[PDB]
Amino acid sequence: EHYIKHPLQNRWALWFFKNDKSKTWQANLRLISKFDTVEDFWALYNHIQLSSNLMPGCDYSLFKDGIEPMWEDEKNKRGGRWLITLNKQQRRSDLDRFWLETLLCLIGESFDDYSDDVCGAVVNVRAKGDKIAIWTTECENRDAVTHIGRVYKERLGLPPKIVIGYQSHADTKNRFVV
Repeated sequence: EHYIKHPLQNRWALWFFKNDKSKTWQANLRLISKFDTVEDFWALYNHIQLSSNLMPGCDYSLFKDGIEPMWEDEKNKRGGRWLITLNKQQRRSDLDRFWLETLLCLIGESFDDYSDDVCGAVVNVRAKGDKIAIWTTECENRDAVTHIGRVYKERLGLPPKIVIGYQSHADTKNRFVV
């Protein structure tokens, strides 16, 4: 039994974005690799730069295989995102640990039945303040959106003194808050 890699519920794809002004936004999105096992996840995570060490303007994106990390994808166009906004000091304190936790919420299917509503997650490294978001497939499903946001907020360890917002991509305003 000790020779079988541990298969994830889904295959995931990790994307990288670099703000090169000579290309279109979409041409700046690059697929890095895919994995579908625990071991291959850690092999890739241990290979790549921490989000706190990326140049401002880059993104990582982890999405279920077959969902591109853009609003235009069939599974994102009716959806939205749970947004965490980081201040500039939280790049040192919280960015990397929040991001790795977000990645585990995804590959570990941490939102019960509603993990089917998850499309992926995105971290934006920005001089103006970093951002992490979980993208879900349908803003009109209030049960799935709300329960993902409650669990997400607790897995991040945010206190109720903090509130986080859900924004639909079509607007991208707050449609849900937990």
